Amino acid sequence: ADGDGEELARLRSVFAACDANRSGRLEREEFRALCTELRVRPADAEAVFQRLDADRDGAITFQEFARGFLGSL
Amino acid sequence: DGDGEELARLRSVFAACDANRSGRLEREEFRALCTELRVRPADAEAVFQRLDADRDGAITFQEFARGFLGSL
Ligand SMILES: [Ca+2]
Ligand SMILES: [Ca+2]
Ligand SMILES: [Ca+2]
Ligand SMILES: [Ca+2]
Repeated sequence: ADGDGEELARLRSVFAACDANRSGRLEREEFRALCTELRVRPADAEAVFQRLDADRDGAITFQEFARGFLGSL
Repeated sequence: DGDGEELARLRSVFAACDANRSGRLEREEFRALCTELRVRPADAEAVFQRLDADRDGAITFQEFARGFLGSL
């Protein structure tokens, strides 16, 4: 219980820190921009983004982000 | 403040990824987070190798943020 609770808190913390524009989603441009700051190349950034953006609308919701963890409960 | 706020963001991302509170992103905990996010293991390992510049199996904050820190 507490372990899963902590992991959800952890995922939200990562998501929120990534979400520089405070939209509640990870838009493509801000995701790319962070990857670039971390020196990850655009093809890798896009590979990871296209994967997370399940519905291909150009922004990763927290549902999409934590799909794997939430589906595992 | 713009830069200071970016540093805080990078520090927050890093802290959240360091689940075992080692001060570093060990390959194991890094990969496990990527597995959790449903990221393909080859994409995960590529991003880990990119960050782990000295190739010791753990990402320091100096390594993680070297692009930001060195552009200051
Ligand atoms: Ca956003
Ligand atoms: Ca989406
Ligand atoms: Ca660690
Ligand atoms: Ca290292």
